[PDB]
Amino acid sequence: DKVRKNKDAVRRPQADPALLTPRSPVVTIMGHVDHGKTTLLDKFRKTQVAAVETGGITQHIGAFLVSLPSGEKITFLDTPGHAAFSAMRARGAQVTDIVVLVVAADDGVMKQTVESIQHAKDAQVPIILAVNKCDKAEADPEKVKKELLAYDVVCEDYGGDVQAVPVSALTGDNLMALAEATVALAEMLELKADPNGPVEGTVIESFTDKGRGLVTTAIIQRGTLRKGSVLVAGKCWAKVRLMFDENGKTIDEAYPSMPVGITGWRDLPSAGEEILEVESEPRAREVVDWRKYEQEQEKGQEDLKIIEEKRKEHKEAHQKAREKYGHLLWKKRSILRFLERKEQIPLKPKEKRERDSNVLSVIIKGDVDGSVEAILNIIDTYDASHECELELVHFGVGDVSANDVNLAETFDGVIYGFNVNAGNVIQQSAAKKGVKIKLHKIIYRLVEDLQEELSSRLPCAVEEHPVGEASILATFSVTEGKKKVPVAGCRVQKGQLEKQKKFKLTRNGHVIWKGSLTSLKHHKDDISIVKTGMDCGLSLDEDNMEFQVGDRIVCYEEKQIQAKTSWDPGF
Amino acid sequence: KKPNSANRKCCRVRLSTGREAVCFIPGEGHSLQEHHVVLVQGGRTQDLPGVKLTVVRGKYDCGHVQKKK
Amino acid sequence: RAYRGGHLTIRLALGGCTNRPFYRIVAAHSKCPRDGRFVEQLGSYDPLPNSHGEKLVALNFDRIRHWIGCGAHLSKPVEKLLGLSGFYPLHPMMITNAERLRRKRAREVLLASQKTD
RNA sequence: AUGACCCACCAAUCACA
RNA sequence: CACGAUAGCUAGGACCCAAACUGGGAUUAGAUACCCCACUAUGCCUAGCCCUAAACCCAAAUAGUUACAUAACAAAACUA
RNA sequence: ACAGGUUUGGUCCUGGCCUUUCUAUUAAUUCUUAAUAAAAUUACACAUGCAAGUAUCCGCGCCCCGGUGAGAAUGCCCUCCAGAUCUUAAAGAUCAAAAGGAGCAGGUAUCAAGCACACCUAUAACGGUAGCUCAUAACGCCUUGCUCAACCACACCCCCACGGGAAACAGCAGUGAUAAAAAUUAAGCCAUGAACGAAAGUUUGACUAAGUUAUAUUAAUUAGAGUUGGUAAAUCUCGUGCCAGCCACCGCGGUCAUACGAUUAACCCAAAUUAAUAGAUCCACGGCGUAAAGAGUGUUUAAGAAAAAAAAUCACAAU
Ligand SMILES: Nc1nc2c(ncn2[C@@H]2O[C@H](COP(=O)(O)OP(=O)(O)OP(O)(O)=S)[C@@H](O)[C@H]2O)c(=O)[nH]1
Ligand SMILES: *C(=O)[C@H](CCSC)NC=O
Ligand SMILES: [Mg+2]
Ligand SMILES: [Mg+2]
Ligand SMILES: [Mg+2]
Ligand SMILES: [Mg+2]
Ligand SMILES: [Mg+2]
Ligand SMILES: [Mg+2]
Ligand SMILES: [Mg+2]
Ligand SMILES: [Mg+2]
Ligand SMILES: [Mg+2]
Ligand SMILES: [Mg+2]
Ligand SMILES: [Mg+2]
Ligand SMILES: [Mg+2]
Ligand SMILES: [Mg+2]
Ligand SMILES: [Mg+2]
Ligand SMILES: [Mg+2]
Ligand SMILES: [Mg+2]
Ligand SMILES: [Mg+2]
Ligand SMILES: [Mg+2]
Ligand SMILES: [Mg+2]
Ligand SMILES: [Mg+2]
Ligand SMILES: [Mg+2]
Ligand SMILES: [Mg+2]
Ligand SMILES: [Mg+2]
Ligand SMILES: [Mg+2]
Ligand SMILES: [Mg+2]
Ligand SMILES: [Mg+2]
Ligand SMILES: [Mg+2]
Ligand SMILES: [Mg+2]
Ligand SMILES: [Mg+2]
Ligand SMILES: [Mg+2]
Ligand SMILES: [Mg+2]
Ligand SMILES: [Mg+2]
Ligand SMILES: [Mg+2]
Ligand SMILES: [Mg+2]
Ligand SMILES: [Mg+2]
Ligand SMILES: [Mg+2]
Ligand SMILES: [Mg+2]
Ligand SMILES: [Mg+2]
Ligand SMILES: [Mg+2]
Ligand SMILES: [Mg+2]
Ligand SMILES: [Mg+2]
Ligand SMILES: [Mg+2]
Ligand SMILES: [Mg+2]
Ligand SMILES: [Mg+2]
Ligand SMILES: [Mg+2]
Ligand SMILES: [Mg+2]
Ligand code: NA
Repeated sequence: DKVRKNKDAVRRPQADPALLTPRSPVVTIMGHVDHGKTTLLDKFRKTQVAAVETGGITQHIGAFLVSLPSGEKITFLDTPGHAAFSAMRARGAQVTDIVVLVVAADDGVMKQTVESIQHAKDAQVPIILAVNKCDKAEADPEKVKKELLAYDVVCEDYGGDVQAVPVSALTGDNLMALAEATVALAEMLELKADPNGPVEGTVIESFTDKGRGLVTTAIIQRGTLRKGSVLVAGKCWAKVRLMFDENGKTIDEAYPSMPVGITGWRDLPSAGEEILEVESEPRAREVVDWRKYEQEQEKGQEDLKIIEEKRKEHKEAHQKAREKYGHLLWKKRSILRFLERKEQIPLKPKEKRERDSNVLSVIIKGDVDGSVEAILNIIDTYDASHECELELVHFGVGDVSANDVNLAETFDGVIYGFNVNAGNVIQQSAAKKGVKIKLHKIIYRLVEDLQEELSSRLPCAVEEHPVGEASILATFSVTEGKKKVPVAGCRVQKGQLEKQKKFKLTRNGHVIWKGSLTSLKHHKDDISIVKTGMDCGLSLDEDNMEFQVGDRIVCYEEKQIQAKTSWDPGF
Repeated sequence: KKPNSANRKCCRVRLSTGREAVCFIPGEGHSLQEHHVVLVQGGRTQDLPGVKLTVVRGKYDCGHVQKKK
Repeated sequence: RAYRGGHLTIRLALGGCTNRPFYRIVAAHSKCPRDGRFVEQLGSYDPLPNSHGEKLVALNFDRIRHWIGCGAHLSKPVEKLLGLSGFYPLHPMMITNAERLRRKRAREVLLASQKTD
């Protein structure tokens, strides 16, 4: 009687042969650590970002517009090298026409180059092999070509279509030939775009600026994006106030393949989301509403399964408790409910019950969505739940704010900032509330610190190592203060006995007792440490303990072993 | 309380005012874990002594009750 | 409220509702808000022509000249209104705008017989 | 010296055309 | 402002008899109670405090009326 | 209030709680189009743009409009007006600081005393009396814009702003944070107003006309929500079995549930409907033997009543 109309933005059908226009190439630059992606970029763009980058690392995807001498417009994507960012690279592979695979000469094909190969191969993207560091001493293009032949990438030398251009990034050796290689492959793909239709696009990175609010870096797939359009991405929407370019410039129009910063989002889009333009505000809200309703339905269903099980267990406990206990009438059920009378079930509603089990409550706040996702994948990797428990209470974009402090304060959390800030006020506030805010610009420092945190909470490993052993000989009954005290006369054989240490009693191989002496006394003197061959009188605090003539006694001491994290992150 | 019995599902919440309080979850069945944010409202539950708040079903992390499937 | 300076004035307050304007002719301090506090209400002017094609103006003449006599100042549109009524000579600007209007009608007449050709 | 708890009054017909 | 039962406090004096407390005896499952015996603080006098009572006739003071008029019970109902 | 439900085995009385009405915010669920009105979490921090100019040089304008409710029991109403400004010789007139007071003015008396808070002399000082406020609430503490053609206050903070923190949207838009709370980084000076100009005129995020939003009305193009034990309009068949759950209040669920959950039927509102929270309204010109309440006693003070007619006084156990 009421079926919800399906209204959501659907990516338009493929453009007609008539309106298809010459496009511009989008090129990802991928590969293993320190092989020179960013130095390539820098040299093309006449800029230095390899100098200014924090830690000399590329931690963020970025798009860059480059015009060449020939009039070639290329959009470059800079992908990070570390194993942590594998999510990012994947996204880069989806939005690209061409990839440039960078492999240094002195090293050759390695793990991240393999991963990159896999992403580009799975996304069905044309790839161009660029060997780097040919100005080096050990530079060997040939080795690299062989190792590439291993992974089913065929170089131009072997007849394969994959183009191999050896290049030195520092000296600018073959740069013209890589440029012309990309040019040729691009002219070969015959790339087309629809300028006239509405805007289909894709989100690179979404972050929050204090001045400009919510902002997204997005590469237009097709359509002209003009100021004042209405965009919809995933579960959130925007009207477009500014569309700006990375040097700060305000650009009035966006044409397909151009990277564009966008302003005016109501909520932050998930990085890697496809952007569809619509006709009005109310249309956009119809859409967002639909999508939310949909997700809530799916989640509701899974929840419905878990629930049904829980209440079927309860239902079974009820049927058991009722039928098994001999139904007659309900009042006689009340009376026959007295056959199982004492009911021992212990349940406490307090929140300090898990602290000794050593949970770790953790709040992540990163600079951009991509980064946050990276960190949460790293946390997904966590394999040891018997050791500690890694509990992510909250994650989000933007600098550390008052809400995050409070949140951490209730859960005894730790706030991990990443490429973000914490103002004075926030800091002193977390000082009052007993929260620690640890800020990190470098992702593996962050994960290190996570490990440090997990291990510091980890249960100290208790090891029992022996101190002394003494055999009982005679048993005495001594009267002191109107109390008969059993006294074990002992002869210390190997080792020594000390008063403060923990003791255990041994009967013919069995262990009878565990605990500490009440009185160790030797020849009318109380002596803390009896050496070897020394006779010592021993009175335990436990009166139930029987001392025979032939018993053995082992004095032991407990030393603490500090365990590190059982969790080793893959990266 | 005494005259009439069941076992009622409640949670403990911390509220934006910083005050921590027991609160009750309407409907049959629910999925709520620690760290979920909910929105609570003022109706007092008559059976439960002490429990003056109620989770709003259908907002944030408390979803509407799923019809039997 | 206490102001630094400014004079008594006869102006139009704008009452009305969107697209349907109405005016209360008013003697007010100069520095106070348009629709705000006033010293005395003087008249009303309804710009929209009514059922009979009349714009209704009301002027409390006695009080108007009492205030002019205390040296209140007139707004250009109140001036235009009084003048129209005949309680003041025509305001020069009414006359001039009339003339300009005539010359526009003339040049559109000629342009009409020039385009018709 | 004692003797779980719980128990009660809030709905109207038949017959004929 | 000046008083205010019993109990209670301070100091000095009294002491027949009564008596919290306590100690004995019964009783009882128990009996730190009721019942029996002893005995003390205290009840008395002088001086000073203390300011409490079911200090309740559970019905405010001062003038009046017996008209209108029954929630119940009680000591009838009411005016200023 | 025209009232209603609920104390008990029952009746009466007393006494609370709740229902029924009306509005606003928020939320849930639903949502077709117009018009009009209104637009509101934050005296926390603010990217960018704009919000004050005119004019033959001087000058004159430049929190005035607009913003906000932070502070303060502020204050309402009313005396009296220095000053500024306009006009004109003057006289007038508009806005009215300071100073005042017939009266009225948030809670709290478990805030009961304040501690110099008065007056004279006269010359403006010397000097002299020993006062002044307060149970008709002084002196404190808490909360707070308002009695609305409007008024009062603030203008980053240190009541103030020389200085010092430090580098200011509580102008329009925007944005972070924060909150249950979400309007355009828009167009024009065409009309009114304001500034300036002798003037044509220029400027003005005041404002005008628009944009956005079920917040409210209305109009039709629009059907969905809540409820059906009683109060209180309206129910049937299954499932469950003191479980799962429901309720504003009484209460419902223990195998024949009109009260849960779903179905059938119905009722009631309707582009809305429920829920939550704040209001509007609501207590005593009523009572005090037994229900909450006559303060253990008398005298006076302050304050009141006198409203017509008279009186003080004799066995007995005051102290
Ligand atoms: N000798 C030599 N050194 C080079 C060459 N290209 C880059 N390098 C050096 O390698 C280092 C890393 O370069 P970089 O641009 O950061 O590589 P990357 O792939 O972007 O590194 P990452 O972002 O994955 S961590 C730099 O210090 C640079 O000087 C080259 O062609 N020859
Ligand atoms: C105690 O004094 C000890 C006697 C134990 S031998 C049975 N001798 C010396 O210390
Ligand atoms: Mg790099
Ligand atoms: Mg928003
Ligand atoms: Mg029950
Ligand atoms: Mg409720
Ligand atoms: Mg929702
Ligand atoms: Mg209007
Ligand atoms: Mg017993
Ligand atoms: Mg009984
Ligand atoms: Mg006495
Ligand atoms: Mg005495
Ligand atoms: Mg004595
Ligand atoms: Mg005696
Ligand atoms: Mg005796
Ligand atoms: Mg005895
Ligand atoms: Mg005497
Ligand atoms: Mg008496
Ligand atoms: Mg009494
Ligand atoms: Mg009296
Ligand atoms: Mg009763
Ligand atoms: Mg009953
Ligand atoms: Mg009642
Ligand atoms: Mg809303
Ligand atoms: Mg104002
Ligand atoms: Mg104050
Ligand atoms: Mg004057
Ligand atoms: Mg004044
Ligand atoms: Mg305030
Ligand atoms: Mg101030
Ligand atoms: Mg400010
Ligand atoms: Mg100031
Ligand atoms: Mg603003
Ligand atoms: Mg300002
Ligand atoms: Mg915001
Ligand atoms: Mg609102
Ligand atoms: Mg929004
Ligand atoms: Mg104008
Ligand atoms: Mg003009
Ligand atoms: Mg403008
Ligand atoms: Mg219900
Ligand atoms: Mg049934
Ligand atoms: Mg009901
Ligand atoms: Mg039902
Ligand atoms: Mg409505
Ligand atoms: Mg009484
Ligand atoms: Mg009395
Ligand atoms: Mg008394
Ligand atoms: Na580097």
